[PDB]
Amino acid sequence: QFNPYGDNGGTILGIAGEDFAVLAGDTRNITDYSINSRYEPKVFDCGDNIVMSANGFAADGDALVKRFKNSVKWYHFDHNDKKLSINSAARNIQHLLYGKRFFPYYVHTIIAGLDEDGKGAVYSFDPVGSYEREQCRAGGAAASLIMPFLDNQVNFKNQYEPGTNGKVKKPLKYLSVEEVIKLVRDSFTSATERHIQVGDGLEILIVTKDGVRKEFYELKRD
Amino acid sequence: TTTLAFRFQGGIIVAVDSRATAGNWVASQTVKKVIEINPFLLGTMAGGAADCQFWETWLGSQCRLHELREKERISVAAASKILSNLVYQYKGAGLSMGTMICGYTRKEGPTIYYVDSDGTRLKGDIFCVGSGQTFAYGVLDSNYKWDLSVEDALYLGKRSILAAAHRDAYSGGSVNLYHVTEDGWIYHGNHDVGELFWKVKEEEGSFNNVIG
Amino acid sequence: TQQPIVTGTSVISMKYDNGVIIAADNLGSYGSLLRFNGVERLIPVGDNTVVGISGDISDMQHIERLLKDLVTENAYDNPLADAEEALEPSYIFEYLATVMYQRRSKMNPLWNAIIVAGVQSNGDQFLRYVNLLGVTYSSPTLATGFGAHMANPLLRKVVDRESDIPKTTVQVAEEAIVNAMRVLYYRDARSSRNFSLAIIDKNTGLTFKKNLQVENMKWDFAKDIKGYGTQK
Amino acid sequence: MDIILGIRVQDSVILASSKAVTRGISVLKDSDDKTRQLSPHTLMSFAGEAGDTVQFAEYIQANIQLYSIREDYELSPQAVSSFVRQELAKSIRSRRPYQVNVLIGGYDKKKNKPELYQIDYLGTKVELPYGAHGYSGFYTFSLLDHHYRPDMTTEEGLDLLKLCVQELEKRMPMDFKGVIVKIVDKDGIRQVDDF
Amino acid sequence: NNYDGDTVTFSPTGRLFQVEYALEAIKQGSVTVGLRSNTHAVLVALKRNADELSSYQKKIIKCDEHMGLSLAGLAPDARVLSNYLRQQCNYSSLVFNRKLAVERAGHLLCDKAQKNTQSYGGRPYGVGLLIIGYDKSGAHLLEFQPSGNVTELYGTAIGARSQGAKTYLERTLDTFIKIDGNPDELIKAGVEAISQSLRDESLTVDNLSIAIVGKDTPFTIYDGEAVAKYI
Amino acid sequence: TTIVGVKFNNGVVIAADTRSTQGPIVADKNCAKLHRISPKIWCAGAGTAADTEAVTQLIGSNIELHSLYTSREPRVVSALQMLKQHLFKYQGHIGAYLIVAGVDPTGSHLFSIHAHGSTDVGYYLSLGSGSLAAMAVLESHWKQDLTKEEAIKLASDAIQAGIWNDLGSGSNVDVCVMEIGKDAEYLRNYLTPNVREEKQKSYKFPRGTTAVLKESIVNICDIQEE
Amino acid sequence: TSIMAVTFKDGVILGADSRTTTGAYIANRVTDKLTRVHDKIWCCRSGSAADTQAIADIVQYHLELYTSQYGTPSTETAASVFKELCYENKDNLTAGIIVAGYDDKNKGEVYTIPLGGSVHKLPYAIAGSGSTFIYGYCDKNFRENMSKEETVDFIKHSLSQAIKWDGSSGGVIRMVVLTAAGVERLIFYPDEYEQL
Amino acid sequence: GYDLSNSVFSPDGRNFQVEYAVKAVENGTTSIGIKCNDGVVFAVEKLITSKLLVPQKNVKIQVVDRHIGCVYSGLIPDGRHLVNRGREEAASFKKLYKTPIPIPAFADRLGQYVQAHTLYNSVRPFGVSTIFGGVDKNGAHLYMLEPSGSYWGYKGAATGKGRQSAKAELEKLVDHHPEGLSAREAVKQAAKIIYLAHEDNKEKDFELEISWCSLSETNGLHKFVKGDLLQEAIDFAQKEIN
Amino acid sequence: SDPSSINGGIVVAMTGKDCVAIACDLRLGSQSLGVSNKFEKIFHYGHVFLGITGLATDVTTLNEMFRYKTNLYKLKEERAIEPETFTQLVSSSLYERRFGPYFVGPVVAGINSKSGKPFIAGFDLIGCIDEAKDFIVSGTASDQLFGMCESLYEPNLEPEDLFETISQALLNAADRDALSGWGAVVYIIKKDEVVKRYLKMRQD
Repeated sequence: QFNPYGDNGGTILGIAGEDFAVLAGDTRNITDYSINSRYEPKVFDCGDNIVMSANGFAADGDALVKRFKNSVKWYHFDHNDKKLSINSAARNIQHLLYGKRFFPYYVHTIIAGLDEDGKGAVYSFDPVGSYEREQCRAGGAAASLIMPFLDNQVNFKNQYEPGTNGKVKKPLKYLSVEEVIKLVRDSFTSATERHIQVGDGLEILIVTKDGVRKEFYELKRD
Repeated sequence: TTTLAFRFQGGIIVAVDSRATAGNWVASQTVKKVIEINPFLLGTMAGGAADCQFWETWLGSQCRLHELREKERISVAAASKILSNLVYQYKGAGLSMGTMICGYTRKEGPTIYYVDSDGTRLKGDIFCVGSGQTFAYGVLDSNYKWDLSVEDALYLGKRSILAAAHRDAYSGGSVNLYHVTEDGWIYHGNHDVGELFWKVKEEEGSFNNVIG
Repeated sequence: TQQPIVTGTSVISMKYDNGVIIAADNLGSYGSLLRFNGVERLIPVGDNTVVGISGDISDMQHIERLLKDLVTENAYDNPLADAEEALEPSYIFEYLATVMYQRRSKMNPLWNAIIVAGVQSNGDQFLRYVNLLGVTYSSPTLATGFGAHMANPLLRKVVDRESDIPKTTVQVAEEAIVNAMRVLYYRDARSSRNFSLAIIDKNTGLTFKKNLQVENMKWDFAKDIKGYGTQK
Repeated sequence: MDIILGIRVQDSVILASSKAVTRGISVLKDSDDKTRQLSPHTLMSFAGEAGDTVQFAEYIQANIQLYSIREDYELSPQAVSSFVRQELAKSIRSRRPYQVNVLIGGYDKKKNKPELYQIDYLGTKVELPYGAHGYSGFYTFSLLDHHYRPDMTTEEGLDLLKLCVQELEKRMPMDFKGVIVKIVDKDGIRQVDDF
Repeated sequence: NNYDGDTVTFSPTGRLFQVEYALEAIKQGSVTVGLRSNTHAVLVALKRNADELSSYQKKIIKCDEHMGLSLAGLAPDARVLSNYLRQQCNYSSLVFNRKLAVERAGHLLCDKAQKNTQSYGGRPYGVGLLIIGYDKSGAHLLEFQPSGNVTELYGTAIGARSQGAKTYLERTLDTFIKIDGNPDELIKAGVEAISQSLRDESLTVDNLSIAIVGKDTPFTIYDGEAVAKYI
Repeated sequence: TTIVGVKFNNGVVIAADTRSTQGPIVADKNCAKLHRISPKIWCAGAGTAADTEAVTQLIGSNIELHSLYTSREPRVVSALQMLKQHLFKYQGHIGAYLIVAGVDPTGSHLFSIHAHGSTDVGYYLSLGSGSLAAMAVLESHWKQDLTKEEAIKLASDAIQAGIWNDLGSGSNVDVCVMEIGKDAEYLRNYLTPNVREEKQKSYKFPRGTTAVLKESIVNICDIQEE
Repeated sequence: TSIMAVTFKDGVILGADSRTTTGAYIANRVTDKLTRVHDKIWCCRSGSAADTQAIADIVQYHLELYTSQYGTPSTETAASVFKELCYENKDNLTAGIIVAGYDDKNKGEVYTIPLGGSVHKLPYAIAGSGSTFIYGYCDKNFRENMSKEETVDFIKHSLSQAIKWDGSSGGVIRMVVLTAAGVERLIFYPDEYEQL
Repeated sequence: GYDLSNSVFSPDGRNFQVEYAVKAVENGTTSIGIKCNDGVVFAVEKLITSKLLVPQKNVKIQVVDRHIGCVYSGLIPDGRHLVNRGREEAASFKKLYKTPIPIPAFADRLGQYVQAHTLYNSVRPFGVSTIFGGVDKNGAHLYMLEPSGSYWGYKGAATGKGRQSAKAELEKLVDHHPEGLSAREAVKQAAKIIYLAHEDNKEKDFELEISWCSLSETNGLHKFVKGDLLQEAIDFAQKEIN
Repeated sequence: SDPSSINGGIVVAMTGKDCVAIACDLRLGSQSLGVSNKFEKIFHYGHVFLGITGLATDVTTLNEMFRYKTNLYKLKEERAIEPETFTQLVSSSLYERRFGPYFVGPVVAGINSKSGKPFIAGFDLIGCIDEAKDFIVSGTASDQLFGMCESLYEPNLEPEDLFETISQALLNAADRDALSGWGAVVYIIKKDEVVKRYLKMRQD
C-alpha cells in the first residue's frame, strides 16, 4: 500500500498590524524524530508586497507556492502590470486548492501584505479551501501554544480596568512594529521548549509599503 | 456551528454564530458564516466550510449572469435548484453542504430553501441546521408569531443563538444578524456572545442553571 | 501499488570548502537474501554532478536513463550550448524532483530517495535531497535511507553549520565519509564491504574513486564477553 | 421510508403520502408533499432515498410531459409506468444507484378503468387492487385484504383508507403527522383536505 | 490559383508563394529597428496611429523579465506566437529551474511555423518578430521571418524602409559593439537609426516606444515620457 | 468430471464422461463436454460449463474464418494460440480447462490450457475434478506407441476409474478418435454403466385427481381473417 | 522450479529441470521451460506459469521483427526487452527470466531480470524457488573460466543439490548449449546423477 | 495538369509535385559528406550575406542523438523539422532497446516518414535533401536522402548549387585512393572542394563549417571541428585555389 | 441476500409423446412480503414458450429484451422462430453480460414445426445449454423438483397423463417452499392448441 501524505512539521504566525503585517515561522524541518534540515526556509516573499507560507507537509507546500508565483507573472502579462491586491490573491488561492480537493492538499496557508487601505492583512486558510481575514492567526504544529497567548497580548483578551471588577474592557492596543518584533520572539522562545517540532531558526519577513525587510534571528537548538 | 433563519411578515431574520472549531479546540472566533451570494441572497455556511464557501461564491456567478441575460434577478426557487444539481453530481464522489439560501423577492414573497449534501431541496418557514440545531429549534418555535414586530424579531434572533451557544460545544464566539427585506439585507452589528450573556441574564432573569 | 522489492541501503555525503563528497555502498539486496553484489548506485551526470539514487534498483534504472537523456537534450544547438549552457546541479535537481512528484500524484510512485551533489558554474556548493513524497530540502550534511540518522549524526558533528564549512579541509571531510561507512557496515544488517566514492571539486572537476574497501575494523573484544550474561 | 399507500377503488385510485420529513435526527418540515402530477390523469407518488427522491421525481414529470406536447394527447398510465420502470432498471446496473419506490396511479379514459401500479426500486412492474411500499406495507397489506370488496364507491375507499391511517399511527414507532390525500379520478386530479 | 495556390503547392520555381505573400504583411507594417551590444540589447519601435482621435498601437510585448519581443505585421498573428514564447519560458522556469534562452527559443518557434506550411488548411503567420534577451550566454537578437528562419545579427530591421535603417547600422557597426555598460549610448544610436526610416511622421516622444535589457538591468519598457532623455 | 487425452502412435484419442453436475444435485445425466473447434480437431472442456462452451464457440468461428482465408485445413496450434491469448485478457476471470487435441498433415498434437493462460504439453494429460483418478491408471498402463484398439481401451478404463472414485463423474463414456489422414470417428455411448432400474410400480394418475380452477385456451396460432 | 545459467569460455550452457507444481500436484513431470525467442538468444522461465509464457511470446514477436528490418538483436538487446515489459507491468506480473545468449564477439553472456525488472549482467545467475538453496554451493565451487566438459558436470551437480532440497524440483534435467558451433540439447534422467 | 495533389500519377510515370520539390533543393548551398574509412566528415557552406551577421553563431549542422550528424540543404526551416522528428524516433529506440539507434535502422525511420507525405493529400512533401551518417559498431556509413523518400549508400554525396563541381571532385578523390583516406586527412579536403564549388557562386562571401564523427579522433561522438584545426583547413583550401 | 431468492419463482417442464408441458407459480414477493398472487412468468414468442425464473426485475427486463430480438428475426426472415434457434439466442443474450451478469434461469419448451419433434433446454445464471429430452426444471425449489419429477416421470407420457404428473409434482414442491406457490398455472402444449389452466391448491 502507498499513502502519499507525510509531514514536515513546523509552525507559522501571522500577526496583522495597522500599518504593516509580519509573517514569521521556524525554519526547522523534521520527518518524525530525525532532523532533516536546520535552516531551509518555509517562508517565502512572492513579489509585489505579498508574502506566502504554506506550512504543513513540505511536498505540497512547494507546489502551491510555485503556482502562486506563476499566477503573479500571468497577471502582469494579461492585465498590463496592474498591482495584484491581497484581497484578490486570497480568492485566487482558494481555486488552487479546491481544484484538487478530490485528492487533498495538507497545507495551512497564511498570506499577508498590505492592501489598498494600507492596513495590515492576514488571511489564513483551511486545507480543503476556505479563507477568513483575521487580525492574528497562528497555524502548523505548535499553533495552539502560540494562539491563546497571542490573543491575550495583542487583542487584550479577558483584560479589564482595575478596581471596577470587570465592567469595562481594558482599552485596546495601538500596534507599532517594535513592540510587535519583541513579542514574536518571546512567544517563539517558549514554544521551542515545550514543543519539539519548533526550534533552530526564525525568519521574520516584515512587509511595509517601502519594501520587504528580512530580519533573521536565531533561537536555541535545544 | 449552528445556522437558522425564519420567515415573518417583515422579512427574514438570518442569524448566525461566529465560532467554529477543528479537532477539539476553537480554530477561529471571528469565522463569519454569512456568505454574500448577491445583494439579495444570503447563504449560510454549515457543513464543510470549504465546500460551502466556494460554491456559494460561484452561485453568485450564475446569479449575476442570469440577471444580464433576462434583465431581472434570480428567483429564490430558481437559484436553489441551480445549487441542488451541482451538489447532487458530487454524490458518490463525497461532499458536504448544509446551507439555507434565504431570499425575498416580489414574485414569491419571503422564501427559504434548505439544500443538503444528499440533494434534498425542501421549502419551509423555520430551518435550523447544524451541530446544535436541537437547542435552536426549541427557543425559536416556542415564541413564534407571524404577527411579529421587527424589534422583537431581532431580540428572538439573539436568544436562539444564545441558547445554541450555551449548550452546543461548538457554537458561540460572536453573533451576526441580518434582516433581509425586499430591498436586501441591512447589517445589525456584531455582538459578542460573552458580552451578550450577562445582559440577558440581567433582563429576563433566565439562566438560573448558572450561578450568579 | 508500488512497494519495495529489490533495494539499496544508504547514500551519505557532506560539504567541504571547495566542493562536495558523496558515496554509497554497493549492494542490491532482495530482502535478507543478498542477491546482487557489485551494484553501483552512484551515477555521474555531467562532469561536476554525481547523482546517487537509493531505494529500489528497479525504479533506479528508469531514472538512470532520464539523466542520460537530459544531457542529450541540453547538448543540442550551438557549440556554446554545452560549453557553458551545460547542465548544472540545480537544473538536474529540479528535473528529477518534478517527475517523481507527478508519479506520486498519479498514485504509482517512483520509490527512491535521491541526493544530487555538485558544484555551480558560479562556484558554490549544492547538496540537496528529494524523495518519493516530493519533499525537498537542502542542508550542509545529508543522507538517505537508514543512514538518515545513523551516519548523518557523525557528519553533522564535523560541520555543524554552513559557516564551519570554510574551516573544514578536504582531507578532514575524506576521513568522516570512510569513518561513517565503517559505522554503517557495523551496525546495519544490509550493508556491503565495497563502496564507490566521488569527489566533486570546482578546481579539478570530478574524480571518481571506485571500489574502495572498508578497512580498520575492531573485533578484538568479542572474546572477553560470552552468553547473554548468564553463561561465562 | 414513510407512508405511501394505494387502494384501487372501482373508479379511482386513492394515493396518500407522508407530511413528515426527517433528514438527520430532527423533523425539519411537516407539510411537505411527496407527489408530482405527471399528466392531467396520472399522479405519481414516491418514497425511497433522501435527495434521490426529489431530483428523480422532477426528472419523470419533465420527460413524460415532453412527449405529451409532441403528440397533443397524453400517454396511458400503463405506458408512463413502463417508462418509469425502464429508467430505474438501467439505474441498478449503472454506476450511481437510484433507489425510488413508486406507486403510479391513473385513470385511463380510453380503457375506462382506474389502474394502479407498484414499481419497486429493483424495477418490477405489477398491476394490483391495493399496494404499498416499505414499513407501512407490512401492517396494511393484510388490513386492506380483510374488508375490501371488488367494487366500492369513492367515499367508501376514503373511509377504509382512514382506517388504515388510524391503525398505522398506533403501531409504527415512527411519527408521520397524518397523510395528504389525493383522489385521481375520471373527473380530474383533486385533493381532499380532510385527513 | 494555378501554382500559386494554398499551402501544398509546388510551383516549378521551387517556391511556395504563400511565404512571399505573408512577407508582404511585414512590408505593409510599421518599421522597427533592433541593435545589440555585448552588455545590452535595445529595440526601438515605431508605433502607428490610425487617426488623431485613435491612439498608437503597441508594438512591443514583454515575454519575460529578461526576454522580449516586438512585432511587425498583423497584430492577431503576433498574439498566437507571443502567448507561445512566454508559455515555454515559464515552463523552462518550472521544470529545469532555468531561464529559456533566446537562441533555443528560436529553434522551438521554427518548427511551430513549419507545420502550418506542412498541413493543408494551414497558412504561415503574417508577423515577423524581433526577439531580444539577456541570458547566461549573453545578448542575442533574433530576426524571425514568416518563412520560419531564425538568424542571429548584431543589428537588423524589418518593416518599410528597413533598408535605410540597415545602411545607417553598416557604418556605425564597430562603434556600438565597443560601447558596453553605458545603455544610454546604444539607445540614442538606435533613435538615430530609425531617423533614416521616417515617412515624415517625425521623431516624437509618444510615437517611439523603447524597450531595453541589460546584464545589470531587467527587461523594462519605456513609453510616454520615459523616452524624453533620448528625444 | 474425468476427461482424459491420450496420445498413441497413429493419432490421439480423447474420452469424457457425460454427467454434468451443479453442486450436490445432478442437473443433467446427458450432455456432452466434447466440442468441435474444427472437424478433425476436437476438444473437450471442464470447469464452469458456460465458460467452456462459449469459449469453444467463439474461437471455433474464428479458426473456420481463417481456414477459408488460407484455403487450407486448420492446424492444432492455430486454435491453441488464440485460446491462450483470449483467456489471458480478463486475467483468468474465465475458468476454462480445456484439453485441445487433433491431427493435421504435420502430425499429432495434444495440449492442455489452464484458466489463467498457462499451457503444458505431455503425451497423456487429464482435466476435470476427477482428473486425479484418471491419472493414477494412466501412469501405470501407458507405454510409448499404442495401437488404436489398445488406445481406446486405456481411454475408456481411465474414465471408469474416474466414475467409481469421483462422485461428480459418471454416465456414459464417449470417445472421438483422431488419426492422421483418415476421418475422425465419434463413438458415442461406447460403454454405458449406470443404468437406472425399473420403478417398483408406475405412478400414472387418472384424470381429475388434481383440482382445476378454471379453463381457457391460449391461442398460439397467427392472426388471421375472422 | 529451479533455473540457472553459467557462462564458460566458449559460450554459455543453460539448465533447467522439468518438474512444475501447482499446489502439491505435479501438473506434468516432463515440462520444458527452456524456450526459443530468437535463434541464439534462449531464455529460462521461472515464476508464474501464466505470466512467463505470456511475456515470452511478446518478446518473441519484438525480436523477430527486429531481425527482419535491422539485423539480428544482441543478448544485451533482448535482455532490455524483458526488463521493459516487467517494469511497466511490475504491479501484477510475477516473472523472473534469465536471458542467456551467445553474441558472436562476446561469447555467452547472462542477464537476469528480477520481478521488479532490471538488468544485471552476472558471471552466472540463479533464480527460481528451489535455486535459493544452492547459492553457497555454486559460489564456492565456481571457477571463473571452465571448459565445455567441466561446465556440464558443474551444472549437473548444482541442479542435483537444488532437486534434493526442493520438492518443486525433480524429474529429468534439461540443458541447452549455445556456442558458435550451434545448439545442442542434453538430458539427464535421475538414475544417472542420484548415484553421484 | 497533375500537380492538384501529391497522390496523383501521370502517364509518363511522373508525379509532378515531388519532382518540383527537387527545384527547391537546387537553390540550397553546397553541402558534402565524406565517407572515410575511420568515420565521416560533413561540411556545410554558411553564406555571409550581410556584414551585420554574427559569424560562427549559427549552425546548419545539428546532431541527432550523439553519433548521427545530419546536414541539410533546401528549405532551412523544413530541414529543422525533419531533423526534429528524427530525434524523437532515435530516443524511442534507445529507451526501448538500451542501445543507440544503428545508422541503417535510422535510415529506414527517416525514409519511411518522408515517403508517407506523398500517400496523403493532407500534407505537403518536404523540399530538402538531408545527408546523414556517423560511426556505429558495424562501422561508418553515409546516406543521402531525397525529397522523394528515396535513399542509397554513397561513397561520397553532395547537394547544393555547386553540386556538379563537388560530385566531380569526389570521383578524383576516390580515384586517388581506391582504399580511401583518413577522416584526419579529410578535414582538409572538405575545405578544398567547397571552394571550387563556389566559383559558380562567387557573388557572395562565406564561412566554412566542418564536423566529423570518427572512431579515431572524436571517439565515435559527433563533435565539431574547431580552433586551430578549422583555420588551418581554410588556409589549406586557399593555397590550393591560388 | 442471493438475487434469485428475493421473489423465488419456479419453472418445471417435461416432455411427452407429441406434446411438452411447462408450468410455473404466480408468486412475486419482496422478501417475506407477498406482493402479488398473480404474475405470469411464462410468456410465449410464437410457438416457443419461454419460462423465466430468478430475480424479480430480471423476469420483466429480460422478457422484453427477447421481445425486441424475436421481432428482428420475424420481420427479416419472414417466419416464426424455431425452438432450437431460440435456445441458441437465449444462450447468446445471457453471456452478453458476464461482468455485471443476469440472474435468471430460462427454460425453453417447444416442439419443432419443421420436423414435429419435442425440444427442451435449460439454463443457468451465466447461461449454457443444458440438454435433456427427459426433463429440466429451474428456480429455487429446483432441488425439490429434480427428485419429485424423477420418481413420477415415465418415458413416453400421453397428453393428459402428462397433465396429472406435472400438476402433482409442482403442487407438492411448492408447498414445501416458502418463496414459491400461492397458486400455479400449467400449460399443456400440443402441436395445434395450447390449453391454459389455473390450479386450485394451497394458498397458505
